[PDB]
Amino acid sequence: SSHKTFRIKRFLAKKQKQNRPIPQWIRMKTGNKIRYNSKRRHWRRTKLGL
Amino acid sequence: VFIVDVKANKHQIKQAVKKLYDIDVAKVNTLIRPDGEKKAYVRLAPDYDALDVANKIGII
Amino acid sequence: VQRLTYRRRLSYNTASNKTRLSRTPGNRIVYLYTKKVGKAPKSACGVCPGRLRGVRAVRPKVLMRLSKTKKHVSRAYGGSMCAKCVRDRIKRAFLIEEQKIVVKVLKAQAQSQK
RNA sequence: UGAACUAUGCCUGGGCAGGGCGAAGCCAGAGGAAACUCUGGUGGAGGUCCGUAGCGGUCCUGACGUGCAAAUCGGUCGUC
RNA sequence: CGCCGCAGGUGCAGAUCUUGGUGGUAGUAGCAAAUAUUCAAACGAGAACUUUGAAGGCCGAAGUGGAGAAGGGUUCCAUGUGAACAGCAGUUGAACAUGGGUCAGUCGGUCCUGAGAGAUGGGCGAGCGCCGUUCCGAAGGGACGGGCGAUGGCCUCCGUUGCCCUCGGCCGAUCGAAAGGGAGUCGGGUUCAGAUCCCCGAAUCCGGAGUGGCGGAGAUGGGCGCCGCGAGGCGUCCAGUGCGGUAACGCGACCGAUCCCGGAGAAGCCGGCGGGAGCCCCGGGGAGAGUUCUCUUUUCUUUGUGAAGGGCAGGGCGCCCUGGAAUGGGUUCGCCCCGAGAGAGGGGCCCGUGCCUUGGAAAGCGUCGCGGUUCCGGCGGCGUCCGGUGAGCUCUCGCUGGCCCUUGAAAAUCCGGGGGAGAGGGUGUAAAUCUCGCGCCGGGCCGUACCCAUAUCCGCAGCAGGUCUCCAAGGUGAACAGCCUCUGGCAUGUUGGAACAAUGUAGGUAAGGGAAGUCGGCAAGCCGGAUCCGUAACUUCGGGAUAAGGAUUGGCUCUAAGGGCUGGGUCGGUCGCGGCCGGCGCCUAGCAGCCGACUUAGAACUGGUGCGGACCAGGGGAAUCCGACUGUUUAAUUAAAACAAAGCAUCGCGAAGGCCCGCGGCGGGUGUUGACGCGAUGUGAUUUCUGCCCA
RNA sequence: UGGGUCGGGGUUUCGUACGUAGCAGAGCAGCUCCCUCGCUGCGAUCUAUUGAAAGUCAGCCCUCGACACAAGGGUUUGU
RNA sequence: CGACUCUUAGCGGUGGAUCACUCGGCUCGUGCGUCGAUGAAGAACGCAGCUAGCUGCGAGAAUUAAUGUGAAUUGCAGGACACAUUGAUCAUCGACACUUCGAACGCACUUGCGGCCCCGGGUUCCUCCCGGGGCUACGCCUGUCUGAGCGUCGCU
Ligand SMILES: [Mg+2]
Ligand SMILES: [Mg+2]
Ligand SMILES: [Mg+2]
Ligand SMILES: [Mg+2]
Ligand SMILES: [Mg+2]
Ligand SMILES: [Mg+2]
Ligand SMILES: [Mg+2]
Ligand SMILES: [Mg+2]
Ligand SMILES: [Mg+2]
Ligand SMILES: [Mg+2]
Ligand SMILES: [Mg+2]
Ligand SMILES: [Mg+2]
Ligand SMILES: [Mg+2]
Ligand SMILES: [Mg+2]
Ligand SMILES: [Mg+2]
Ligand SMILES: [Mg+2]
Ligand SMILES: [Mg+2]
Ligand SMILES: [Mg+2]
Ligand SMILES: [Mg+2]
Ligand SMILES: [Mg+2]
Ligand SMILES: [Mg+2]
Ligand SMILES: [Mg+2]
Ligand SMILES: [Mg+2]
Ligand SMILES: [Mg+2]
Ligand SMILES: [Mg+2]
Ligand SMILES: [Mg+2]
Ligand SMILES: [Mg+2]
Ligand SMILES: [Mg+2]
Ligand SMILES: [Mg+2]
Ligand SMILES: [Mg+2]
Ligand SMILES: [Mg+2]
Ligand SMILES: [Mg+2]
Ligand SMILES: [Mg+2]
Ligand SMILES: [Mg+2]
Ligand SMILES: [Mg+2]
Ligand SMILES: [Mg+2]
Ligand SMILES: [Mg+2]
Ligand SMILES: [Mg+2]
Ligand SMILES: [Mg+2]
Ligand SMILES: [Mg+2]
Ligand SMILES: [Mg+2]
Ligand SMILES: [Mg+2]
Ligand SMILES: [Mg+2]
Ligand SMILES: [Mg+2]
Ligand SMILES: [Mg+2]
Ligand SMILES: [Mg+2]
Ligand SMILES: [Mg+2]
Ligand SMILES: [Mg+2]
Ligand SMILES: [Mg+2]
Ligand SMILES: [Mg+2]
Ligand SMILES: [Zn+2]
Repeated sequence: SSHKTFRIKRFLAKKQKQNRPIPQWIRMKTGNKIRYNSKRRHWRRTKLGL
Repeated sequence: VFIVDVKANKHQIKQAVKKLYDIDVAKVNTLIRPDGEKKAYVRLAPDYDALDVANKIGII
Repeated sequence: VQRLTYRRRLSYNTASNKTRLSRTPGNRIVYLYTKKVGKAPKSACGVCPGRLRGVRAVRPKVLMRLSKTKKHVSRAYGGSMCAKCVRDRIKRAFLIEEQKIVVKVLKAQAQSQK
């Protein structure tokens, strides 16, 4: 809602900041084995815990 | 417009800006951004030009 | 017709969400949130049902910033008791004290016999 | 571990077109020898009636029945 | 890997076996709930679907509109992409990628308590702990007052500190509401996205000020001796914690503590009236548009003044003074009121959201132009006017009623009064003090974007489901009905094209007959609004009842009836073609002028008997059974005759108690209770009865 | 020569169009040097023009009027 | 003549069996056998030039110091780094530091609000506003101070 507490807002901010693609230079590292961020969360598909 | 520590209040922001930029400020408005960083709108006193201050800071 | 919206996040028609229509200089109708209707003091006699005269009817916390004259009447018990019941209390006090003197005189004259 | 659904109590809020009938109380007139009666108004009661919104869910044993839906939809309906 | 030995988690077709993959079905079912699209152009490789324009439609203010709560959490906003996703496509996207965006003393949270939750003391408990919330506590850590002192210093003198005296029950921590209570912010502008928060301009609340910021108030008079021509000054005394009105009460302040009293906060549902506003409607005047085949001085749009002050209307008063009323009077839609003081006259107070005014026209808006700063709060002109109506709608304020075996919070917080402990100065250009005017400083923390739903929430999903609210135009009409339209919105609900077979789903019609169909009139049909008539049995006398039954209804042209405001003067007898008093006259069966809503009744004329022309909108009657009624019920097959109910009857109980909970505590619920009450049963309104049997 | 598309005519359906005019019309509002029974409006409806108007093959009938188009395209086939 | 269907084979798809591999497990054994109010375990939020996860770390934040080592780190960039008036990286780890919750400690939390003592500023000492620092939980032992009792006594 518009009314939210500071803890809820900060939790949402962290979940926002970690919902981004991997940097492209990561895949050039030695022995990477990572292709794409598998922890991507879309707002409509998967809902947050809180 | 500044990005400030989320734990700093308006008085602290005002005093910090005054001390480390040698300017006098009129008021401070404060919000916390959706990414969690605090943003401060610091209006300067009428006898200080925010354009010149931003030029000295180097953010033009 | 131009329809209206609430200007605050309270969306329910509660007793603290009461409005009136205002026409701004911009020729638009907006809501103005009104204050509650105040009440004049009731009399401390607790008998007659009318509310006191000479006193502004405002919300209780507004009385802090009113001057003294606006809150009381220039009389004994002024602003706390009605004039009629003040008159009644004056007469009642005087006459009951007179009756006390009567019984005092009566026993003083009756004690003359052993 | 659960009363975010539901059941019940409590607290604090919000809400319910338009019509019909016409309870007490009241006014006047008329008839009577009286007792009293009759008549016309006024009034606006009620777990009152018709009927929206709301709430419910009668029948079609209608639709659908690998559905729009793990109970929904249409008309007709109960209360309002 | 062979051979000799050794050791096994050692051999699969099955177990509706486990996991993974793949077929036929099958290019099949299907992409059919809510009326609907079309033309041109642009961009583009590509257009039924994107964008612009034009047209035709829909939602039709109880919206497919504009905003919120909860929930979501970046979906918001730009730019770009065209992998996958958006069950067709896409140049589009709530997708993907990159950036950006939420600004507060006065909007909330925060504070208060509510139902309740919950520590401590105590009690229990093997124990984690749990019971309990004033109960079995030494539960006040505070206070202007006074004293004892340290003088800490601008040691004059008042603020400081320690101790003592006196006073001191929220008698219970703490938590509990983004809808309860709760001081104080509005107008204009501004963005791609934020604004009651930014900017501009106007306010306002609370808090503070020790050295006291300025004023004003307190408060500056009276007597006597004098001086002095007098005025005006001098000196000794004396007052002085304001003043007015008969009153209601008023004035700009108007000393005062502990303590006590009271008020406000602080109250339900419903009815009927009245005031105010916004909206709607009517008549003109402007400005801009539309029509002009013909007519229409026409039709549409538009035509402001916030908060906070001041004044004045208007509304209300169970407020005062005079006076004393029956031949009772006043008065409401209803009522109701009066020797406990009517009517009448004169005042007082409250609310004042209305009008005028400061704000304020400088802004805003509409128009007509001229300059540009690639995208100026540009410049300029003109205007922003005058009226009328009302059972109209919606808010609001008030008055007066009704209902209740129902009586409809609490606490923060603020204020008034009673009392008078004290304080302040010796007549000074004075003191204590001041709720008066102005001035100075400050108001931290968190939330704030967007969606709020036939696509941003929950239902596995862009799911016909569910999900709390506020605003609410014109016509018809009884109407927030249905139907059409304006503002605003949309693209037909996850595809299009071509046909028009059966069978379906939804909707109609049907000659003659009229339930012969069927378990059964299921389904459909009939009736339907309003006006005028007229209505039975039965009945608990209230009902039945819209019983039943009959007539009428259009259009046009009139006619009557139903109102409100003003003015009713006989005269130059004179001069403030006008005014102070009087010889000077009889509307007293009331007129004269103007203005304005609908509604009713009657009549004529008229149409191919059609007229509640769509929409809205009861089929009716005679009985039997059951349940009295209204109410409730098996969410997802049973709405009933079942449950409930009032009424009736019985039982237990006087608190060391009845009934009940509890592992436990003399723990807890009924119980903030007390036999007209609690608890436990049966039957089920009314009426009428309720027989016999205690083996 | 052809079949189309318009047009025309026929058939048929409904029922008498718009406009104009009338000393038609219940009446009503204005003008009376006017008028001598008059003149200007509003007025449902009526009468004439007018068995008119409109539709009619899209799966009706006949045209010999007008207009343009019609040796054209593609895929196959042998005892 | 072809289609279609079936069988077989070549090739190509779909699929991921088999085999080979193995910085993982499972089992046994050994030696130690160590948390915490000096604030644990656990949780939250942050921290990199480009960094989402994992890992590491704590506002000194993919780490400081110190010691050992001895020329790298690396995906890109950048700049170091005389390797002796000392040094990249890594390892070790004894110095320093270590945000917020949490036994979690001023009171309370899905929010927020205090009190006391110092220091600095606006004040221009007097107490208001701002900032900084230190305290302010419960139980309990020893001692200390202040006390209470018509508890038991002494003296007056
Ligand atoms: Mg969802
Ligand atoms: Mg803020
Ligand atoms: Mg106004
Ligand atoms: Mg619930
Ligand atoms: Mg009812
Ligand atoms: Mg009903
Ligand atoms: Mg069925
Ligand atoms: Mg095996
Ligand atoms: Mg097998
Ligand atoms: Mg076998
Ligand atoms: Mg198909
Ligand atoms: Mg289909
Ligand atoms: Mg419509
Ligand atoms: Mg909406
Ligand atoms: Mg698709
Ligand atoms: Mg968007
Ligand atoms: Mg995205
Ligand atoms: Mg106490
Ligand atoms: Mg609280
Ligand atoms: Mg509130
Ligand atoms: Mg917005
Ligand atoms: Mg004005
Ligand atoms: Mg009177
Ligand atoms: Mg102007
Ligand atoms: Mg918003
Ligand atoms: Mg839906
Ligand atoms: Mg789920
Ligand atoms: Mg949809
Ligand atoms: Mg459709
Ligand atoms: Mg479509
Ligand atoms: Mg038939
Ligand atoms: Mg028939
Ligand atoms: Mg039969
Ligand atoms: Mg038969
Ligand atoms: Mg039926
Ligand atoms: Mg009947
Ligand atoms: Mg007629
Ligand atoms: Mg029943
Ligand atoms: Mg019965
Ligand atoms: Mg039910
Ligand atoms: Mg059921
Ligand atoms: Mg059922
Ligand atoms: Mg009975
Ligand atoms: Mg009973
Ligand atoms: Mg017996
Ligand atoms: Mg023809
Ligand atoms: Mg193969
Ligand atoms: Mg080092
Ligand atoms: Mg709270
Ligand atoms: Mg003793
Ligand atoms: Zn009284």
